[PDB]
Amino acid sequence: GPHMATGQDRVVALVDMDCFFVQVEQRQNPHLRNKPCAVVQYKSWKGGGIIAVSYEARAFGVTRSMWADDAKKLCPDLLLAQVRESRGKANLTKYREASVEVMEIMSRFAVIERASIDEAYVDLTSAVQERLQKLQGQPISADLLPSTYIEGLPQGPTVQKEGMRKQGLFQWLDSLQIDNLTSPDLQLTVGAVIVEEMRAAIERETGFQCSAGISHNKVLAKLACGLNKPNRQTLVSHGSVPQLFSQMPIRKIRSLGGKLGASVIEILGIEYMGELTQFTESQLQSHFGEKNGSWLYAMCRGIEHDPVKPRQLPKTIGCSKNFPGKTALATREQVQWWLLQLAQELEERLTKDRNDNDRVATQLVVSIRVQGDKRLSSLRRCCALTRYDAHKMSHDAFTVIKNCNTSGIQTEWSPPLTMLFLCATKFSAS
DNA sequence: ATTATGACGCT
DNA sequence: AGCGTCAT
Ligand SMILES: Nc1ncnc2c1ncn2[C@H]1C[C@H](O)[C@@H](COP(=O)(O)OP(=O)(O)OP(=O)(O)O)O1
Ligand SMILES: [Ca+2]
Ligand SMILES: [K+]
Repeated sequence: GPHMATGQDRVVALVDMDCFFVQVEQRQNPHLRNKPCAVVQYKSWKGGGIIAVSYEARAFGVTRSMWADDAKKLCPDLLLAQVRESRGKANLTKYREASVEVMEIMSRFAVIERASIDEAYVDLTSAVQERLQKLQGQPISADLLPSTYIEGLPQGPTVQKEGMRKQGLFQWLDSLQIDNLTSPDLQLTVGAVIVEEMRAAIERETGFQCSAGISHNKVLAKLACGLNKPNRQTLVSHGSVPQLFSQMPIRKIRSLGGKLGASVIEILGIEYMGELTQFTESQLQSHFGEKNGSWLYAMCRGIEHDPVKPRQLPKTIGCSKNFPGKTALATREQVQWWLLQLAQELEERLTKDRNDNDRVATQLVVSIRVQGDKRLSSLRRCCALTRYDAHKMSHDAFTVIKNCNTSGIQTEWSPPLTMLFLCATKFSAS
Protein backbone atom coordinates (compact mmCIF):
# COMPACT_ATOMS: atom_id res chain seq x y z
CA GLY A 1 0.00 0.00 0.00
CA PRO A 2 1.44 3.33 1.29
CA HIS A 3 4.96 1.88 1.52
CA MET A 4 5.06 0.05 -1.81
CA ALA A 5 7.50 1.69 -4.23
CA THR A 6 6.10 2.25 -7.70
CA GLY A 7 9.29 3.34 -9.46
CA GLN A 8 7.78 6.64 -10.57
CA ASP A 9 10.46 8.96 -9.18
CA ARG A 10 12.29 9.73 -12.45
CA VAL A 11 11.55 10.74 -16.02
CA VAL A 12 13.88 8.88 -18.40
CA ALA A 13 13.98 8.99 -22.19
CA LEU A 14 15.81 6.88 -24.72
CA VAL A 15 16.56 8.46 -28.08
CA ASP A 16 17.37 6.11 -30.95
CA MET A 17 18.36 7.36 -34.41
CA ASP A 18 16.32 5.85 -37.26
CA CYS A 19 18.32 3.57 -39.59
CA PHE A 20 21.30 5.62 -38.57
CA PHE A 21 24.10 4.77 -40.99
CA VAL A 22 21.59 4.98 -43.87
CA GLN A 23 20.57 8.49 -42.81
CA VAL A 24 24.21 9.55 -42.60
CA GLU A 25 24.69 8.32 -46.19
CA GLN A 26 21.38 9.85 -47.37
CA ARG A 27 22.32 13.26 -45.97
CA GLN A 28 25.59 13.12 -47.90
CA ASN A 29 24.05 11.80 -51.11
CA PRO A 30 20.57 13.19 -51.85
CA HIS A 31 20.09 10.54 -54.58
CA LEU A 32 19.63 8.00 -51.79
CA ARG A 33 16.89 9.94 -49.99
CA ASN A 34 13.41 8.40 -49.88
CA LYS A 35 14.66 5.24 -51.56
CA PRO A 36 15.10 1.59 -50.62
CA CYS A 37 18.73 1.61 -49.68
CA ALA A 38 21.23 -0.03 -47.39
CA VAL A 39 24.74 0.41 -46.09
CA VAL A 40 27.20 -2.36 -46.86
CA GLN A 41 30.74 -3.19 -45.82
CA TYR A 42 33.16 -4.65 -48.35
CA LYS A 43 31.86 -5.71 -51.79
CA SER A 44 33.86 -8.69 -53.02
CA TRP A 45 32.14 -11.44 -51.01
CA LYS A 46 28.52 -11.74 -52.14
CA GLY A 47 28.13 -8.02 -52.74
CA GLY A 48 29.07 -7.06 -49.21
CA GLY A 49 27.42 -7.45 -45.83
CA ILE A 50 24.46 -5.21 -45.00
CA ILE A 51 24.72 -3.35 -41.71
CA ALA A 52 21.87 -0.78 -42.02
CA VAL A 53 18.59 -0.69 -43.98
CA SER A 54 16.18 2.11 -44.88
CA TYR A 55 12.54 1.65 -43.98
CA GLU A 56 11.63 1.62 -47.68
CA ALA A 57 13.99 -1.34 -48.15
CA ARG A 58 12.71 -3.14 -45.03
CA ALA A 59 9.30 -3.28 -46.77
CA PHE A 60 10.90 -5.66 -49.30
CA GLY A 61 12.33 -7.88 -46.54
CA VAL A 62 15.89 -6.54 -46.58
CA THR A 63 17.62 -7.00 -43.21
CA ARG A 64 20.93 -6.53 -41.42
CA SER A 65 23.44 -9.43 -41.88
CA MET A 66 22.03 -10.18 -45.32
CA TRP A 67 24.54 -10.26 -48.20
CA ALA A 68 23.82 -7.47 -50.68
CA ASP A 69 23.59 -10.01 -53.54
CA ASP A 70 20.78 -11.69 -51.59
CA ALA A 71 19.09 -8.42 -50.68
CA LYS A 72 19.03 -7.62 -54.39
CA LYS A 73 16.94 -10.75 -54.93
CA LEU A 74 14.23 -9.24 -52.70
CA CYS A 75 14.72 -5.68 -53.88
CA PRO A 76 16.31 -5.42 -57.34
CA ASP A 77 16.31 -1.60 -57.18
CA LEU A 78 17.99 -1.46 -53.76
CA LEU A 79 20.53 1.36 -53.59
CA LEU A 80 23.78 0.85 -51.68
CA ALA A 81 26.33 2.98 -49.92
CA GLN A 82 29.64 1.41 -48.93
CA VAL A 83 31.47 1.91 -45.66
CA ARG A 84 34.81 3.63 -46.24
CA GLU A 85 37.85 1.39 -46.44
CA SER A 86 41.18 2.55 -45.06
CA ARG A 87 44.33 0.50 -44.47
CA GLY A 88 42.60 -2.60 -45.78
CA LYS A 89 39.67 -2.45 -43.36
CA ALA A 90 36.24 -0.91 -42.85
CA ASN A 91 36.52 2.48 -41.20
CA LEU A 92 33.55 3.78 -39.25
CA THR A 93 34.78 7.35 -38.65
CA LYS A 94 31.99 9.04 -40.61
CA TYR A 95 29.35 7.43 -38.39
CA ARG A 96 31.23 8.12 -35.17
CA GLU A 97 31.48 11.81 -36.13
CA ALA A 98 27.77 11.95 -37.04
CA SER A 99 27.04 10.39 -33.65
CA VAL A 100 28.95 13.20 -31.92
CA GLU A 101 26.75 15.74 -33.78
CA VAL A 102 23.66 14.23 -32.24
CA MET A 103 25.08 13.57 -28.76
CA GLU A 104 26.24 17.19 -28.46
CA ILE A 105 22.75 18.51 -29.31
CA MET A 106 21.12 16.15 -26.79
CA SER A 107 23.57 17.27 -24.12
CA ARG A 108 22.15 20.83 -24.36
CA PHE A 109 18.89 19.55 -22.88
CA ALA A 110 20.11 17.18 -20.22
CA VAL A 111 22.81 14.87 -18.96
CA ILE A 112 23.08 11.93 -21.35
CA GLU A 113 24.34 8.37 -21.20
CA ARG A 114 25.80 7.26 -24.54
CA ALA A 115 24.35 3.76 -24.91
CA SER A 116 25.66 3.09 -28.41
CA ILE A 117 26.75 4.86 -31.58
CA ASP A 118 23.17 6.12 -32.10
CA GLU A 119 21.33 5.78 -28.77
CA ALA A 120 21.39 7.87 -25.65
CA TYR A 121 19.46 7.86 -22.39
CA VAL A 122 18.31 11.17 -20.98
CA ASP A 123 17.43 11.84 -17.32
CA LEU A 124 14.75 14.50 -17.64
CA THR A 125 13.58 14.60 -14.03
CA SER A 126 15.08 18.04 -13.29
CA ALA A 127 14.20 19.54 -16.70
CA VAL A 128 10.60 18.43 -16.16
CA GLN A 129 10.42 20.08 -12.74
CA GLU A 130 11.74 23.28 -14.33
CA ARG A 131 9.25 23.23 -17.19
CA LEU A 132 6.38 22.53 -14.84
CA GLN A 133 7.23 25.65 -12.83
CA LYS A 134 7.17 27.67 -16.05
CA LEU A 135 3.96 26.12 -17.02
CA GLN A 136 2.28 27.60 -13.96
CA GLY A 137 -0.38 24.94 -13.98
CA GLN A 138 -1.62 25.51 -17.53
CA PRO A 139 -2.68 22.48 -19.45
CA ILE A 140 -0.68 20.76 -22.08
CA SER A 141 -1.96 21.13 -25.63
CA ALA A 142 -1.93 18.23 -28.09
CA ASP A 143 -0.10 20.62 -30.41
CA LEU A 144 2.94 20.28 -28.13
CA LEU A 145 3.00 16.51 -28.75
CA PRO A 146 2.72 16.20 -32.57
CA SER A 147 4.58 12.88 -32.88
CA THR A 148 3.76 11.27 -29.53
CA TYR A 149 1.97 7.95 -28.97
CA ILE A 150 0.46 7.10 -25.61
CA GLU A 151 0.91 3.35 -25.20
CA GLY A 152 -2.35 1.56 -24.37
CA LEU A 153 -4.59 4.29 -25.79
CA PRO A 154 -7.09 4.83 -27.25
CA GLN A 155 -9.23 2.36 -25.33
CA GLY A 156 -12.84 1.76 -24.34
CA PRO A 157 -16.25 3.04 -25.57
CA THR A 158 -11.43 6.32 -37.55
CA VAL A 159 -9.30 3.73 -39.33
CA GLN A 160 -6.14 5.77 -40.04
CA LYS A 161 -2.82 5.50 -38.19
CA GLU A 162 -2.47 9.19 -37.37
CA GLY A 163 -6.15 9.26 -36.39
CA MET A 164 -5.60 6.55 -33.79
CA ARG A 165 -2.52 8.38 -32.48
CA LYS A 166 -4.50 11.56 -31.91
CA GLN A 167 -7.41 9.64 -30.39
CA GLY A 168 -5.10 8.10 -27.81
CA LEU A 169 -3.33 11.38 -27.13
CA PHE A 170 -6.66 13.15 -26.63
CA GLN A 171 -7.86 10.53 -24.12
CA TRP A 172 -4.59 10.86 -22.24
CA LEU A 173 -4.60 14.65 -22.13
CA ASP A 174 -8.31 14.74 -21.25
CA SER A 175 -7.54 12.69 -18.16
CA LEU A 176 -4.35 14.51 -16.99
CA GLN A 177 -4.44 16.30 -13.63
CA ILE A 178 -2.30 19.32 -14.44
CA ASP A 179 -2.54 21.00 -11.05
CA ASN A 180 -0.55 18.32 -9.25
CA LEU A 181 3.13 19.05 -9.89
CA THR A 182 4.15 15.67 -8.45
CA SER A 183 1.80 13.51 -10.57
CA PRO A 184 4.02 10.96 -12.33
CA ASP A 185 1.74 10.91 -15.39
CA LEU A 186 1.99 14.69 -15.69
CA GLN A 187 5.76 14.52 -15.28
CA LEU A 188 5.99 11.94 -18.08
CA THR A 189 3.85 14.15 -20.30
CA VAL A 190 6.07 17.18 -19.76
CA GLY A 191 9.01 14.84 -20.40
CA ALA A 192 7.45 13.97 -23.75
CA VAL A 193 7.07 17.68 -24.59
CA ILE A 194 10.78 18.20 -23.95
CA VAL A 195 11.65 15.16 -26.07
CA GLU A 196 9.57 16.57 -28.95
CA GLU A 197 11.72 19.69 -28.61
CA MET A 198 14.95 17.65 -28.46
CA ARG A 199 14.00 15.58 -31.51
CA ALA A 200 13.03 18.71 -33.46
CA ALA A 201 16.41 20.24 -32.62
CA ILE A 202 18.25 17.11 -33.73
CA GLU A 203 16.42 17.07 -37.06
CA ARG A 204 16.79 20.82 -37.65
CA GLU A 205 20.50 20.87 -36.85
CA THR A 206 21.63 17.58 -38.44
CA GLY A 207 18.91 16.48 -40.83
CA PHE A 208 18.58 13.20 -38.93
CA GLN A 209 15.28 11.77 -37.68
CA CYS A 210 14.94 9.58 -34.61
CA SER A 211 12.50 7.78 -32.38
CA ALA A 212 12.23 8.04 -28.60
CA GLY A 213 10.68 6.41 -25.58
CA ILE A 214 9.63 8.29 -22.43
CA SER A 215 8.99 6.43 -19.19
CA HIS A 216 10.17 6.20 -15.58
CA ASN A 217 13.29 4.14 -16.16
CA LYS A 218 15.77 3.05 -18.82
CA VAL A 219 14.30 -0.39 -19.61
CA LEU A 220 10.79 0.99 -20.14
CA ALA A 221 12.10 3.96 -22.13
CA LYS A 222 13.99 1.58 -24.40
CA LEU A 223 10.97 -0.68 -24.79
CA ALA A 224 8.76 2.36 -25.46
CA CYS A 225 11.09 3.71 -28.12
CA GLY A 226 10.67 0.64 -30.32
CA LEU A 227 6.87 0.60 -30.22
CA ASN A 228 6.40 3.29 -32.85
CA LYS A 229 9.32 3.59 -35.28
CA PRO A 230 10.39 5.48 -37.26
CA ASN A 231 10.19 9.22 -36.56
CA ARG A 232 7.80 8.90 -33.59
CA GLN A 233 8.02 8.83 -29.82
CA THR A 234 6.11 6.79 -27.29
CA LEU A 235 5.12 7.44 -23.69
CA VAL A 236 4.83 4.31 -21.52
CA SER A 237 3.19 5.21 -18.24
CA HIS A 238 3.40 3.19 -15.05
CA GLY A 239 -0.28 2.32 -15.44
CA SER A 240 0.27 0.96 -18.95
CA VAL A 241 2.66 -1.74 -17.72
CA PRO A 242 0.28 -4.59 -16.71
CA GLN A 243 -1.46 -4.69 -20.10
CA LEU A 244 1.75 -4.05 -22.03
CA PHE A 245 3.61 -6.79 -20.23
CA SER A 246 0.73 -9.27 -20.37
CA GLN A 247 1.59 -10.24 -23.97
CA MET A 248 5.21 -9.02 -24.11
CA PRO A 249 7.68 -11.81 -24.89
CA ILE A 250 10.39 -11.91 -22.22
CA ARG A 251 13.16 -11.62 -24.85
CA LYS A 252 11.97 -8.11 -25.77
CA ILE A 253 13.19 -6.62 -22.50
CA ARG A 254 16.74 -5.29 -22.54
CA SER A 255 19.19 -7.89 -21.07
CA LEU A 256 16.73 -10.78 -21.49
CA GLY A 257 17.27 -11.33 -25.22
CA GLY A 258 19.88 -14.05 -24.73
CA LYS A 259 20.65 -17.03 -22.51
CA LEU A 260 19.27 -15.61 -19.25
CA GLY A 261 15.95 -14.82 -20.91
CA ALA A 262 15.79 -18.28 -22.46
CA SER A 263 16.43 -19.75 -19.00
CA VAL A 264 13.63 -17.66 -17.45
CA ILE A 265 11.25 -19.06 -20.06
CA GLU A 266 12.45 -22.66 -19.69
CA ILE A 267 12.79 -22.88 -15.92
CA LEU A 268 9.57 -21.07 -15.05
CA GLY A 269 7.52 -22.29 -18.01
CA ILE A 270 6.25 -18.83 -18.93
CA GLU A 271 6.36 -16.70 -22.11
CA TYR A 272 5.49 -13.11 -21.17
CA MET A 273 7.04 -10.49 -18.91
CA GLY A 274 3.85 -10.06 -16.92
CA GLU A 275 3.81 -13.72 -15.90
CA LEU A 276 6.87 -13.05 -13.74
CA THR A 277 4.71 -11.27 -11.14
CA GLN A 278 3.51 -14.64 -9.80
CA PHE A 279 6.90 -15.53 -8.35
CA THR A 280 8.35 -14.32 -5.07
CA GLU A 281 11.55 -12.32 -5.04
CA SER A 282 13.25 -15.26 -3.29
CA GLN A 283 11.98 -17.68 -5.92
CA LEU A 284 13.44 -15.57 -8.69
CA GLN A 285 16.72 -15.12 -6.78
CA SER A 286 16.90 -18.88 -6.30
CA HIS A 287 16.93 -19.51 -10.06
CA PHE A 288 18.70 -16.50 -11.49
CA GLY A 289 20.88 -15.22 -8.67
CA GLU A 290 20.50 -12.50 -6.08
CA LYS A 291 21.04 -9.57 -8.47
CA ASN A 292 19.02 -10.87 -11.42
CA GLY A 293 16.26 -12.14 -9.16
CA SER A 294 15.71 -8.77 -7.48
CA TRP A 295 15.96 -7.03 -10.86
CA LEU A 296 13.35 -9.34 -12.40
CA TYR A 297 11.00 -9.01 -9.42
CA ALA A 298 10.89 -5.24 -9.74
CA MET A 299 11.19 -5.10 -13.54
CA CYS A 300 8.10 -7.19 -14.21
CA ARG A 301 6.20 -4.58 -12.15
CA GLY A 302 7.65 -1.76 -14.29
CA ILE A 303 10.29 -0.76 -11.74
CA GLU A 304 14.02 -0.40 -12.33
CA HIS A 305 16.60 1.76 -10.59
CA ASP A 306 19.56 1.68 -13.00
CA PRO A 307 20.74 5.29 -13.25
CA VAL A 308 21.32 7.30 -16.38
CA LYS A 309 25.09 7.48 -16.13
CA PRO A 310 26.75 10.83 -16.88
CA ARG A 311 28.86 9.59 -19.79
CA GLN A 312 28.84 11.08 -23.29
CA LEU A 313 32.12 9.60 -24.57
CA PRO A 314 33.00 5.96 -25.24
CA LYS A 315 35.17 4.35 -22.50
CA THR A 316 37.27 2.42 -25.01
CA ILE A 317 38.58 2.91 -28.51
CA GLY A 318 39.02 -0.26 -30.51
CA CYS A 319 39.94 -1.60 -33.94
CA SER A 320 39.16 -5.12 -35.15
CA LYS A 321 39.22 -7.22 -38.27
CA ASN A 322 38.05 -10.72 -39.14
CA PHE A 323 39.93 -12.97 -41.55
CA PRO A 324 37.31 -15.60 -42.47
CA GLY A 325 37.75 -18.94 -44.20
CA LYS A 326 40.67 -18.96 -46.61
CA THR A 327 41.84 -15.46 -45.72
CA ALA A 328 42.97 -16.53 -42.23
CA LEU A 329 46.43 -15.25 -41.36
CA ALA A 330 48.96 -18.07 -41.71
CA THR A 331 52.32 -16.30 -41.78
CA ARG A 332 54.25 -14.17 -39.29
CA GLU A 333 54.54 -11.36 -41.85
CA GLN A 334 50.78 -11.41 -42.38
CA VAL A 335 49.98 -11.18 -38.67
CA GLN A 336 52.48 -8.34 -38.25
CA TRP A 337 51.31 -6.37 -41.27
CA TRP A 338 47.68 -6.44 -40.14
CA LEU A 339 48.53 -5.62 -36.52
CA LEU A 340 50.24 -2.57 -37.96
CA GLN A 341 47.20 -1.60 -40.04
CA LEU A 342 44.99 -1.85 -36.96
CA ALA A 343 47.51 0.07 -34.83
CA GLN A 344 47.71 2.86 -37.38
CA GLU A 345 43.96 3.35 -37.33
CA LEU A 346 44.01 3.13 -33.53
CA GLU A 347 46.80 5.72 -33.27
CA GLU A 348 44.88 8.11 -35.51
CA ARG A 349 41.72 7.79 -33.45
CA LEU A 350 43.64 7.99 -30.15
CA THR A 351 45.49 11.14 -31.15
CA LYS A 352 42.24 12.83 -32.17
CA ASP A 353 40.59 11.67 -28.93
CA ARG A 354 43.42 13.10 -26.81
CA ASN A 355 43.13 16.51 -28.48
CA ASP A 356 39.33 16.57 -28.35
CA ASN A 357 38.66 15.11 -24.94
CA ASP A 358 41.68 15.81 -22.71
CA ARG A 359 42.41 12.20 -21.85
CA VAL A 360 44.93 9.44 -22.57
CA ALA A 361 44.51 5.68 -22.76
CA THR A 362 46.91 3.70 -20.58
CA GLN A 363 46.18 0.08 -21.42
CA LEU A 364 46.30 -1.76 -24.73
CA VAL A 365 44.16 -4.89 -25.00
CA VAL A 366 45.04 -7.44 -27.68
CA SER A 367 42.57 -10.13 -28.67
CA ILE A 368 42.71 -12.85 -31.31
CA ARG A 369 40.59 -15.70 -32.61
CA VAL A 370 42.09 -19.00 -33.72
CA GLN A 371 40.58 -21.02 -36.56
CA GLY A 372 38.21 -23.66 -35.22
CA ASP A 373 37.26 -21.80 -32.05
CA LYS A 374 33.51 -21.28 -31.65
CA ARG A 375 33.99 -18.26 -29.41
CA LEU A 376 34.32 -14.76 -30.85
CA SER A 377 37.51 -14.33 -28.84
CA SER A 378 40.03 -17.09 -28.18
CA LEU A 379 42.58 -15.09 -26.21
CA ARG A 380 42.91 -11.66 -24.62
CA ARG A 381 46.11 -10.13 -23.25
CA CYS A 382 46.92 -6.66 -21.98
CA CYS A 383 50.05 -4.58 -21.96
CA ALA A 384 50.92 -0.99 -21.10
CA LEU A 385 49.97 1.72 -23.58
CA THR A 386 52.60 4.37 -22.90
CA ARG A 387 52.96 6.09 -26.27
CA TYR A 388 50.54 6.82 -29.11
CA ASP A 389 52.73 5.22 -31.74
CA ALA A 390 51.42 2.63 -34.21
CA HIS A 391 54.71 0.77 -34.71
CA LYS A 392 55.21 0.48 -30.96
CA MET A 393 51.65 -0.68 -30.31
CA SER A 394 51.77 -3.28 -33.10
CA HIS A 395 55.14 -4.56 -31.89
CA ASP A 396 53.80 -4.77 -28.32
CA ALA A 397 50.67 -6.58 -29.51
CA PHE A 398 52.78 -9.13 -31.36
CA THR A 399 54.86 -9.73 -28.23
CA VAL A 400 51.86 -10.53 -26.04
CA ILE A 401 50.35 -12.97 -28.58
CA LYS A 402 53.42 -14.40 -30.34
CA ASN A 403 53.63 -17.53 -28.18
CA CYS A 404 50.10 -18.50 -29.19
CA ASN A 405 51.74 -19.66 -32.40
CA THR A 406 52.05 -23.45 -32.26
CA SER A 407 54.02 -23.63 -35.51
CA GLY A 408 57.56 -24.94 -35.07
CA ILE A 409 58.41 -22.80 -38.07
CA GLN A 410 58.30 -19.25 -36.74
CA THR A 411 57.97 -17.92 -40.28
CA GLU A 412 54.56 -19.57 -40.25
CA TRP A 413 51.60 -18.98 -37.96
CA SER A 414 49.36 -21.81 -36.78
CA PRO A 415 46.57 -22.30 -36.11
CA PRO A 416 45.73 -19.47 -38.56
CA LEU A 417 44.27 -16.29 -37.04
CA THR A 418 40.70 -15.45 -37.99
CA MET A 419 40.46 -12.22 -36.00
CA LEU A 420 42.70 -9.44 -34.67
CA PHE A 421 41.55 -6.82 -32.16
CA LEU A 422 43.37 -3.87 -30.57
CA CYS A 423 41.56 -1.89 -27.90
CA ALA A 424 42.74 1.16 -25.96
CA THR A 425 41.33 1.30 -22.42
CA LYS A 426 41.78 2.81 -18.95
CA PHE A 427 41.68 6.52 -19.75
CA SER A 428 43.27 9.11 -17.48
CA ALA A 429 42.81 12.87 -17.63
CA SER A 430 45.42 14.74 -19.66
C1' DA B 1 32.11 -15.87 -44.81
C1' DT B 2 28.71 -11.30 -41.05
C1' DT B 3 31.59 -7.63 -39.38
C1' DA B 4 32.95 -3.89 -36.34
C1' DT B 5 32.22 -2.30 -32.75
C1' DG B 6 31.12 -1.22 -27.23
C1' DA B 7 29.51 -1.74 -21.86
C1' DC B 8 29.40 -4.46 -18.03
C1' DG B 9 29.31 -8.97 -15.04
C1' DC B 10 31.86 -13.06 -13.00
C1' DT B 11 35.58 -15.19 -10.61
C1' DA C 1 43.31 -10.27 -14.91
C1' DG C 2 40.99 -12.93 -18.59
C1' DC C 3 36.60 -14.64 -20.00
C1' DG C 4 31.70 -14.37 -21.07
C1' DT C 5 27.13 -12.13 -22.04
C1' DC C 6 24.32 -8.84 -24.28
C1' DA C 7 23.82 -5.19 -27.06
C1' DT C 8 24.17 -1.55 -31.47
N1 LIG D 1 25.37 -6.06 -35.82
C1 LIG D 1 25.90 -4.84 -36.34
N2 LIG D 1 27.04 -4.83 -37.02
C2 LIG D 1 27.57 -3.69 -37.52
N3 LIG D 1 26.93 -2.51 -37.35
C3 LIG D 1 25.76 -2.47 -36.68
C4 LIG D 1 25.20 -3.64 -36.15
N4 LIG D 1 24.06 -3.29 -35.54
C5 LIG D 1 23.89 -1.98 -35.67
N5 LIG D 1 24.92 -1.44 -36.37
C6 LIG D 1 25.13 -0.07 -36.73
C7 LIG D 1 24.41 0.30 -37.98
C8 LIG D 1 23.20 0.97 -37.48
O1 LIG D 1 22.72 1.94 -38.42
C9 LIG D 1 23.61 1.59 -36.23
C10 LIG D 1 22.47 1.66 -35.23
O2 LIG D 1 21.96 0.37 -35.02
P1 LIG D 1 20.43 0.08 -34.71
O3 LIG D 1 19.85 1.11 -33.79
O4 LIG D 1 20.34 -1.33 -34.18
O5 LIG D 1 19.67 0.05 -36.11
P2 LIG D 1 19.30 1.24 -37.10
O6 LIG D 1 19.57 2.60 -36.48
O7 LIG D 1 20.08 1.04 -38.38
O8 LIG D 1 17.74 1.06 -37.42
P3 LIG D 1 16.52 1.40 -36.43
O9 LIG D 1 15.74 2.50 -37.09
O10 LIG D 1 15.72 0.10 -36.35
O11 LIG D 1 17.05 1.84 -35.08
O12 LIG D 1 24.61 0.77 -35.68
CA1 LIG E 1 18.78 3.18 -34.39
K1 LIG F 1 20.42 1.97 -31.55
